[PDB]
Amino acid sequence: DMKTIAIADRTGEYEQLFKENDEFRFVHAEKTAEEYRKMGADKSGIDAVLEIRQDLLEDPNAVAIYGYKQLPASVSNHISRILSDYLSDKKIASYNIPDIKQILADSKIELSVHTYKWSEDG
Amino acid sequence: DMKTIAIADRTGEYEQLFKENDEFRFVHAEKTAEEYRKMGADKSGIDAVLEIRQDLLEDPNAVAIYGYKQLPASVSNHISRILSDYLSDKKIASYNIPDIKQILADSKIELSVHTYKWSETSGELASGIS
Ligand SMILES: [Mg+2]
Repeated sequence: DMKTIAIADRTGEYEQLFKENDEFRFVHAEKTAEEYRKMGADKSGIDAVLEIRQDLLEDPNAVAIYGYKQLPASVSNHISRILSDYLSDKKIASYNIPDIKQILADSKIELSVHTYKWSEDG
Repeated sequence: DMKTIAIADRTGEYEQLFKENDEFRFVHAEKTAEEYRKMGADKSGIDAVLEIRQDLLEDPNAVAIYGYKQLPASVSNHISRILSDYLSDKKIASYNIPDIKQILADSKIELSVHTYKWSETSGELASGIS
């Protein structure tokens, strides 16, 4: 069902990328990972915390997710794809072509494909 | 418990993007979305159809996902980003920049976030050394 993930993003660069869907609620971390750990899931109201210490192009090992339980792969797959898209944009945006930022912005396409449940036939 | 999504792409451009995917089970649509609807989930063996009706650069709205049940937002999330990154890159590659395909490929970051359970006894004997 819906999972709640607290985010402790020390950089403030990445926390804005996480939107509140049906499967996922992202909230700002107010306790440390150890404080969440000790309080337990009943009391914290979270399933896991996303911890990011520093610019992930500088050190990609500086991000981790901790949860009370082993989390389904979808959790980290969704967060990883959100971070990977952003970091790929940032790296191409660093490239030494004088108008790369215009080119990237002009070329940017961001679909939100509509998903529907078919009408029932039964 | 991967969902199976049949791809009905009228353009022939986009199925190649889904051959290497680690979240969903993509297959080629052999029937239309409406036929899969009518035959129902037990007959068809799929959960959803990604339907692409036009080049998404000419008409980005010309795509939709249908399922028998409500699908998690993750399915559209994932599919939308894969298509978006492709179309963005296709447009970037049309500018006059030498080796742009190589550069685009080299600039992709694939971060897989390490995920841990915090460590934390009745039927399990302790060590004999303690
Ligand atoms: Mg075309």
